[PDB]
Amino acid sequence: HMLSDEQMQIINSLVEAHHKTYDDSYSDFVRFRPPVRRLSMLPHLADLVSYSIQKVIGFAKMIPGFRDLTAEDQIALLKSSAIEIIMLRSNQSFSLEDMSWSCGGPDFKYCINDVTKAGHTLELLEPLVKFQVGLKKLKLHEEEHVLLMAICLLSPDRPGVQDHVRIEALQDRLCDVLQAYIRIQHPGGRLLYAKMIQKLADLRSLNEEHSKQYRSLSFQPEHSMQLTPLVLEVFGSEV
Amino acid sequence: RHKIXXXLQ
Ligand SMILES: C=C1/C(=C\C=C2/CCC[C@]3(C)[C@@H]([C@H](C)CCCC(C)(C)O)CC[C@@H]23)C[C@@H](O)C[C@@H]1O
Repeated sequence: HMLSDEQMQIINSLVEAHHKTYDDSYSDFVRFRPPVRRLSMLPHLADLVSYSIQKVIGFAKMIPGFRDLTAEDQIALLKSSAIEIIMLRSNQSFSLEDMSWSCGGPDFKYCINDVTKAGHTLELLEPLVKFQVGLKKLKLHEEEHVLLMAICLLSPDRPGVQDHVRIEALQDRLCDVLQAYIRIQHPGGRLLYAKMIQKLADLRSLNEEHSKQYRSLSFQPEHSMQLTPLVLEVFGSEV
Repeated sequence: RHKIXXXLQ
């Protein structure tokens, strides 16, 4: 078999959508508040996350058929999934030789001790590194990484989603585009789809832990004041 | 006050 003219247009669009929303140069990073080596890294990492939340919103709008759900469904899927997409998209900067995200600048290389200086503990960070090293080891193609993000975003089993029936449909349409792609275009990926679905379930566990840890950070005015309006709105409890 | 999330529009 092969991919259909319609599934490939999904692939091309998702890929260009990721190309437009993910700057390989990382040059927008100097416009963030600097990184500093309690919670010296919070302003810089809050800035970094707030930026990539904006990118993920841009990615979503270009996912085939996202632009056609209720604006409320769009926001519910974006709020609940943003932190998982960010963890996903970030694999692109995680080098395994360094066990950090090196972002085109030594001021922008984030080791685990950096993220502790932004409020988080190993109960989150160590499962998170293991996720990224497991995901990097899967040596995904670009279309798989990008398909995996769109499938992650289009989960209908998140708090707030209304038209579950339809979100289910479009996510299923991408699961099958992906599954076809791996069968047809990836030599030696006879099990790879299943490895990717497990990575989605990983993401939920870390989302849970981040949420738990974020809530603790965001309930102290000392630290919430260092976040951004976009971060507070998205990772926040307000319905 | 006022959701950033119409950065949908
Ligand atoms: C973002 C992206 C990048 C790295 C993601 C990282 C590295 C630093 C530490 C991060 C940001 C984790 C932190 C636990 C996030 C904490 C957020 C907060 C402190 C506000 O609760 C989550 C993802 C990790 C760089 C580039 O990949 C853009 C991408 O998009």
